[PDB]
Amino acid sequence: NSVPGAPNRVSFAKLREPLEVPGLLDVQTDSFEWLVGSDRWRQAAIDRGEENPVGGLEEVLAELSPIEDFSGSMSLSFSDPRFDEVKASVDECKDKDMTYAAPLFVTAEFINNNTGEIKSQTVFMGDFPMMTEKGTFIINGTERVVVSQLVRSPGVYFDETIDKSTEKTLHSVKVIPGRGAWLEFDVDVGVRIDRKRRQPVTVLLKALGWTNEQIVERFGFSEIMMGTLEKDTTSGTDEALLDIYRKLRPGEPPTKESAQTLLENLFFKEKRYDLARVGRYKVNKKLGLNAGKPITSSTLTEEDVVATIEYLVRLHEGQTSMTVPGGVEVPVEVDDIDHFGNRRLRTVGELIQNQIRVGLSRMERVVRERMTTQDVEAITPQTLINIRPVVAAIKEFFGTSQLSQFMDQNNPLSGLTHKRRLSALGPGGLSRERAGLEVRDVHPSHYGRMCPIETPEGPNIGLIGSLSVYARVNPFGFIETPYRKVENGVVTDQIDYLTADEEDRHVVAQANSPTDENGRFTEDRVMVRKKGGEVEFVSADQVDYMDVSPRQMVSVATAMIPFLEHDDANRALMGANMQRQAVPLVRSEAPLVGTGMELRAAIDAGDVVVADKTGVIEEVSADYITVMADDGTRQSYRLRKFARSNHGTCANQRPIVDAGQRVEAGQVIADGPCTQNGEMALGKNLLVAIMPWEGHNYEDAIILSNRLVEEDVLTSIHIEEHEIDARDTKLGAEEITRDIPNVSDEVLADLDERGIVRIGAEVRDGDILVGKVTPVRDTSLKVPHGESGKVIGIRVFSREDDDELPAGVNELVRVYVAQKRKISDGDKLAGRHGNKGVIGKILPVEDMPFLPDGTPVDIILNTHGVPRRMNIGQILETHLGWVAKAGWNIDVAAGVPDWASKLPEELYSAPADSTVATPVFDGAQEGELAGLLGSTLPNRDGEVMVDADGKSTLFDGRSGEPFPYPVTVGYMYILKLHHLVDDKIHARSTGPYSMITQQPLGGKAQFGGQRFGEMECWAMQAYGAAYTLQELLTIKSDDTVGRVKVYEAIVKGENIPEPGIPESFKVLLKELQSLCLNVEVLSSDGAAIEMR
Amino acid sequence: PAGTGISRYRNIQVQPTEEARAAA
Amino acid sequence: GRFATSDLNDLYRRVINRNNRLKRLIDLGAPEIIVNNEKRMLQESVDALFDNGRRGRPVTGPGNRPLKSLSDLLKGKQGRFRQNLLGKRVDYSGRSVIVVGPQLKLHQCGLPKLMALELFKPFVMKRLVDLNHAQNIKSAKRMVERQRPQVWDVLEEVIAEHPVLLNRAPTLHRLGIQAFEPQLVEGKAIQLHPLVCEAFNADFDGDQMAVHLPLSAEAQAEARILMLSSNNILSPASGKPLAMPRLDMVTGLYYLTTLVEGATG
Amino acid sequence: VTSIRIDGVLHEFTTVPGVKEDVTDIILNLKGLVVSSDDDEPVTMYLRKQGPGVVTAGDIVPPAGVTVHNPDMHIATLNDKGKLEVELVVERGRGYVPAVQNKASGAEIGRIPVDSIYSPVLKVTYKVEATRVEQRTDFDKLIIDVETKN
Amino acid sequence: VSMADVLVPPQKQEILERHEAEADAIERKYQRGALNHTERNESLVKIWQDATEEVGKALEEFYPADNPIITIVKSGATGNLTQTRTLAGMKGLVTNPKGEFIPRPIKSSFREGLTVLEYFINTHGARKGLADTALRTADSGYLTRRLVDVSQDVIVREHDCETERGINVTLAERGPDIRDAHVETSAFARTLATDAVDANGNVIIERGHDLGDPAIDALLAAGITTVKVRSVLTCTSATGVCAMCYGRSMATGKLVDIGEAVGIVAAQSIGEPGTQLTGGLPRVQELFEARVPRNKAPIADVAGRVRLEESDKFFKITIVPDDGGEEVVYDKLSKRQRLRVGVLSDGDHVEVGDQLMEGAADPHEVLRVQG
Amino acid sequence: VNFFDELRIGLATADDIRNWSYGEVKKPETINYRTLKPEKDGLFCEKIFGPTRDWECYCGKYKRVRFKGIICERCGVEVTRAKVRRERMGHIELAAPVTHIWYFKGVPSRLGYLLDLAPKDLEKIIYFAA
Ligand SMILES: [Mg+2]
Ligand SMILES: [Zn+2]
Ligand SMILES: [Zn+2]
Repeated sequence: NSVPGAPNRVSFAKLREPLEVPGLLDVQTDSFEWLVGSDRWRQAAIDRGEENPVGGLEEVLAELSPIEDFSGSMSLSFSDPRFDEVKASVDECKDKDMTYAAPLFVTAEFINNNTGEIKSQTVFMGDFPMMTEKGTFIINGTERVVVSQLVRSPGVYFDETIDKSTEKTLHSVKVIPGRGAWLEFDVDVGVRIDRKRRQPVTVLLKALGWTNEQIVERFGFSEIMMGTLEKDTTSGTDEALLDIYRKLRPGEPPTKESAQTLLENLFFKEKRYDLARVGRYKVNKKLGLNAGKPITSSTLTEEDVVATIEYLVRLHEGQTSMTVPGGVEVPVEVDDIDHFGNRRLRTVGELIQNQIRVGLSRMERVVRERMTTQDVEAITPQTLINIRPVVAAIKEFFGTSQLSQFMDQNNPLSGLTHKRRLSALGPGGLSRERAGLEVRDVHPSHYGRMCPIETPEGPNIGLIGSLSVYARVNPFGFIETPYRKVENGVVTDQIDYLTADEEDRHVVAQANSPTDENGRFTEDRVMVRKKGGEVEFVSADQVDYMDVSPRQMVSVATAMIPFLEHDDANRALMGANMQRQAVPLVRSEAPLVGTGMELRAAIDAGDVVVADKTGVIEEVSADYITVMADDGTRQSYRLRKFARSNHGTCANQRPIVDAGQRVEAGQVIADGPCTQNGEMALGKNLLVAIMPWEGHNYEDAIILSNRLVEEDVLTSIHIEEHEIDARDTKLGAEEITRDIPNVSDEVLADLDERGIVRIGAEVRDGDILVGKVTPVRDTSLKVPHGESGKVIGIRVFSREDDDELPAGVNELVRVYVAQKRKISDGDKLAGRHGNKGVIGKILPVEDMPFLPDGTPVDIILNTHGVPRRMNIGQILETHLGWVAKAGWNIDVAAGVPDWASKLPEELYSAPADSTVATPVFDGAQEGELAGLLGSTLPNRDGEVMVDADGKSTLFDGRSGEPFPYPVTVGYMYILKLHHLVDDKIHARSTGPYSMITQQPLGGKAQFGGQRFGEMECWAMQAYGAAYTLQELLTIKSDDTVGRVKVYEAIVKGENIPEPGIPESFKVLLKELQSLCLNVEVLSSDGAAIEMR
Repeated sequence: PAGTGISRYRNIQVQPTEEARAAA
Repeated sequence: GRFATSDLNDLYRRVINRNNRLKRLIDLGAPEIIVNNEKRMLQESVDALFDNGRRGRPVTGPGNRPLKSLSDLLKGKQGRFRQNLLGKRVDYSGRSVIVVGPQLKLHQCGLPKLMALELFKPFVMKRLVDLNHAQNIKSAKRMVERQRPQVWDVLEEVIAEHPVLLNRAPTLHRLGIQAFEPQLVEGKAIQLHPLVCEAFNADFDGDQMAVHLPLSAEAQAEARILMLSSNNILSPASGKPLAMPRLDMVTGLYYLTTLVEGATG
Repeated sequence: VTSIRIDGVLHEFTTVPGVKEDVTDIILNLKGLVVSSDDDEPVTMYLRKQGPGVVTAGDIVPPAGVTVHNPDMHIATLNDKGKLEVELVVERGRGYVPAVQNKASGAEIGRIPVDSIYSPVLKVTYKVEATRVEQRTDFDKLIIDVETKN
Repeated sequence: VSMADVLVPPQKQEILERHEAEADAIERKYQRGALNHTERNESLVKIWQDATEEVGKALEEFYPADNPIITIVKSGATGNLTQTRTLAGMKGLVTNPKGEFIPRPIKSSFREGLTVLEYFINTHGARKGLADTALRTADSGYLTRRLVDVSQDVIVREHDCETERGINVTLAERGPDIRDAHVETSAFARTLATDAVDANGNVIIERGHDLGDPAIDALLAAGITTVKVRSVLTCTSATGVCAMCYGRSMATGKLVDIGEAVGIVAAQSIGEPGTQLTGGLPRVQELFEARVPRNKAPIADVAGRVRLEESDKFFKITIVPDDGGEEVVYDKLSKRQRLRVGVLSDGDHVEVGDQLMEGAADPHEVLRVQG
Repeated sequence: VNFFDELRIGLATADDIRNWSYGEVKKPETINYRTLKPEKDGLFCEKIFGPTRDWECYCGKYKRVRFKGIICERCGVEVTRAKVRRERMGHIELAAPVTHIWYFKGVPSRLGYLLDLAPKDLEKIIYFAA
């Protein structure tokens, strides 16, 4: 619906959508097209913004320019960040191990006042990484994402803390700039500036040049304030400048002239101290001043401070209604740091802009030196300019920094959520350990902005959110949510956007409104969201705003969970968390029961290939698709065939459209890794039965029918990348060549003469992937243990060849080995409702609870799980599934059945395998399914299988008897989860040990052991199993004689030698003797000894 | 020293019984 | 081609350099102020070597980060004791994903046959060379590597009543570790017993358990005698049975025994 | 089907020039074959469909005593540019076998193992009719519905 | 479980809408401003809690015994009446991120499906829960580490230190002439200190008796409302503890072994339920750390008669002694902390052992006062 | 070897540290940049700490297990197993003796409490400010 070429999904939508879900992956593209001077954003800003919208590069260059050596004799001013076309295609950039970037130019002039006038010119700095239409960067040939960072905005935060000593509340204010010193106001320490502990609040006022009568007039209301103005040794101005001079810095001779200039440099000067347009705007709107004032404002010099102290004074006075002279009237209350009106969102554009700023500041010093050392006039700024400190500042942002993450390519949705992410941790925010329990909890302002379901399950619970489907980021960097305006209980078709502080000042009504075509309210009063985001109930007189659509608040992953409202937030959270780890399958099929969001999410995610222009398909190949457009020119889209995605899974694409076929603009042509006819298809539709089955499903385990493993329905493709190189070490020079001296011939078979494996050769754990030689000894690349399968493709990056290569290394070789993972025992499965599980048992097709028509059910999920876990969703999802697969011509009635009184759009008939849409609030109702199961569907034979209640009488394949009561069978969408035995399973009898510690390693890659912790020792000692523990902590780990002696003794079949001398004790004895402590172990009686 | 690491445990002489020896 | 060294080397080098200079200052006959300054700097260097960041500013090498002194290798959360001396990774040990194996007796568990084959790799070789299955120990070590049909009939003979210690981190109580008899099962999953999940606190929702192989006769014995599930039914806490019907078996036996009127026969 | 061999592609995770779907989805479609083989030994069939058109299961040239019973099914679509040349190996087994590795066995690089399903039966059910009342010796009659691959 | 198997109770809506009628009046008085935010909140919360319990009762009553949810719940198999209450009828009241209850309840069952509002309000408690339980494991691990490190020494070293000293367990609730409920945790699986003498001296149980259910019952049937059991608290061992003074082990089902590491067993066993410990873990943490309480409730240094000097803002408590001398005075006594419930009134007599205010006695205070 | 009783701690006296040590460290050098063998009487050196690799002298004279206990007269390293490299400690002879920080910066300062000084005054004495 409203999408050209998609498989029509019949909808359980009770309410007609007034707005169409906006282009997903917006926050990346809008921000990045803001950062650089882009025409689309330019025109968007012309449509909604000021007459002259300044681009991020332009405004950082404006914030830098001009550079002077104080004097103002020599000047340098950059402008006009003009770009060319991109360096190469994305696929080529991923291929050649280079950065997908754009060459960057600036119109720079070197003004020289005393000498002759120098002209302007175009300066080239270097390549700047640009964002693809998939809203990602390709750094060093890997597809990296910049996640959006939640940070406390620059602005003025008022707070009230209850005193421990006295029974009197304390009002604390805290302003915080974009780049500068912290100013903070406190009631009685009075004011702190640049760690100047304890100063009277009036001093900084007096320093601004405020005479007594102006203190009495401005700060007349409230007590203490006047007593704080009174309480000071230096009442006079010059005295106060000397006082604050002495307080600011104890060292350096303090002069009155110097004090004023340093004060006015530290809190008035725009370059040294910087409060951004967000900060200026926030303090302006919160104080109420500069109402109808443009951008490009400066620091809070004086006029703000008066407003803040007045606001504080009124906050003490206890009267909300306030008006400041030369400012708009704002209400007086405490400011909440959790409220999203106060929490801004710094996005890719700004997060890059900061590093461009820091890099340009790093450049400004080098320029300031360069122009100082170089000759006057005869210098040339194009001639003398350092490129390093910016390219370094950018390269170092995408090199190792936490906010520049590897894109989650477990599927499209994983990517879409990864790019639509709100991170509270990292540089500029709060550290994971430092962050308290208050910051993590959801806040009523989160609604329709940050997902109050989706979050990681690890130590980052509530910290890393996901931005909500409909929410969009402002040029400022605030999270605006769309809503509908209502005039006197009559809703409008207009869509407005709210920043949160206005929504706080207004009343918002909920999306389940009694909606007729007119939209005039019939329900006398509706449930509404109050000023403090509290759930209230009011008549249409109070209601000014209403929720545009249901599922405002959900992320894309959260949105793609049908009957979410019947699930609990905890299991839903887990449902999303695991859904964005759901692996693509060799034959993906779209859910028979879903929401409409699956259709939309895939085509926006950008991993599917979309038809850029309206045309007719010219010819279809597996390699590429060529479309002949209306105009005459053709588009040839090249499909990435079996590309290793970042998280190890495959990114296989296929064409869906036929040769003789017309295709509209914005239509699905190719098939992504998790699309089948353009729809977010992660897992499969399987016939589930819900019951206990002979203890194989006990404690939320899952039972498979071998049919799945045989038919290859849940079979994935997993590609492990293996990288090795020939770097010229000081000894000689490394080589990638077939021939090694001390090897067998039979193992040197898969390799060709050059020393790489031939393409498609199946590898057993121990096989050679790259023949490499060290200066000759052998250091060849062998396939790691647990990994097997078919070699997709070999890449080579020769020193002689043009390819961009790391520093020192000559010839890089990467290997793609693909294992076709068949859903075996011990692999993780999960639904969409958080109902996880390990595959307890794969039954042979026949011994499987089967339908009266002879179809064996695929999975059996344990019943006891459901009421405990509190996620009945999966059962409604299951039920509807049966209605989805089993087509239903409802003999409606001569006067319509009650359940179908509020029946959705023409959803009375449905053919076999009818894929149904049910949104996460305006979806399929409780009793509807009771009507939907009561539906004739003679599956080949002239009989119904499932009853009115939705249960079926199953025959036990194993026993052969029928089950004594009818069990809840139905079709369920289940997801192949990434928590795989190829990741998790690990064994070690013996193996290769570490050099530093003398205990076995950790990890499957190095063939490590398994960690025997303290808590295991506690339990061993609780048993009192001295020998077991003392065997575990000596020969099994440490003792070098011990391990070889016990191996030798085991293989010989002799008594195990008594473990004598642990390495740990030697280490600690030697280490204690290194710190000059003489430690000697005495016996019960006699002389002491060394251990050996 | 806890559990099976006291001198009454770690030092236990287990001989096969005189009646069991000759019987073998 | 890069060299990985220890910070100690820098500090010892400083100390020995300062010492060897001071020696030459004594040899030449330098003024007492120079010599005493050298002695002060030496004192500072040795002081820093024994404990860095103990007095004033610490010594920093690359990028203004303080070097780990000798006392730094015996202090802090990550020096010694808290991590290094208390917990470490071991041999003759594995870790897999757990699944319910409801066929099994309480003393029995199930092992993934490959994982098992790797976990008893010597014990199988021993029997494979003690029998005429492998001609020589090297050839046995090849045959176990190739995983040939002749080892599987032996692995039952080697695993016959040979206990293994199942442990789940975090180990919250004594019954958090339990010994079992490993049955050999196909697949990639550890088949846990449904009764020991109350003890282990282990839901089958992607949780993983470590297996350990006791080697010494003492360890093997103690595994069989103390920590065998069949022995540890009652809680150390109270003495209420923890290895008891739970979740499913409860509803099963409850339905089985519940006497309801108005029924057939 | 036990093992397939395409002369073009070397392995399962690549593509053929001038086919719509790739050797993987081709292999997944070939599982839809209901080939019948009276021969106990491995028998080799051939398919050389050249030029533009849809390739069906009737376009295979089987040796004597090998029959394909659903030629209406869709394997792959070829453009005018493309040619698809495949030789399939049919063996007579029972139940299901995993795709045997061609590295351990002395088979060549060209051959792709397939997920072989030796199950000619498709669906099997039964229902037991009451038939004659409790008195005068009640007997069961079972009616078993059987559905094959043709 | 099926959409048809799970049933909403018929009284749910009848009750809910009958409570809505009063909730409307509460919210009306709150809107008028005749009742305070806290009073209105309290009243509404109380009402809708009563409604929640009513819906719980309806869920309890309506469902047949053959119903699978009742089977999975009321067999004790898993969950509780609360979960089937949240699944059938109404989820009930749900708290803010602070912990204070939102006056608007979740009137819709998870069968019925939640409204955006109701769900969005439900998220808070779920996430807060997930976070606090995600911390609880680490906190309880940390506690268990200390509780292991402290009792590193307590191992059964010898058989018996040969003492007659023992702690005195009541074993019976003031007769009857009324069995104690916590015998199983207290005096069960314990070795005795003395011979169980009765009124006459018809000695029923001798020294070194395991105190099994037969013996415990026999001691009740004898007609004694106390017994002196032999414990670790009174063990005269040089190193660790002596077997016989510990009592019988729980693991073995016999007399505790002469090797047993009862200390680290005790440490593990006390350390384990901290994850399941949902007044809570702070109290056990602060009790085991022996730190000054969150509410410093005073205990009586001397026995005497209590008098109430109802002072301004706070209280003042004075105990007039029996022996004769000075009366014990404390300056500021917290009114909100609440006096101890025989209840505290002007002109009663209270014991030396008795804590004066309801909360937590300062262990050091109790030690130095009593012993 | 296998047995143990009560462990005791003390202060490592210069004579006891010398009695521990097998040779003196008297060079600031770590290892040779070309051959990557450790230099004589530097850090890691094979003379005092024993040999680097199992049964090997520095120059390369003896690599047989037959010869056990013999010390090569060419370089002066003792041909034994490489494990001893974790069991062998060195020593550094200081021309002037310096104090240990542990008995100084610890609260209270013990050195100062033995000779009744203020810790600042002791600091001034030991750090050549008095
Ligand atoms: Mg779990
Ligand atoms: Zn005792
Ligand atoms: Zn030599």
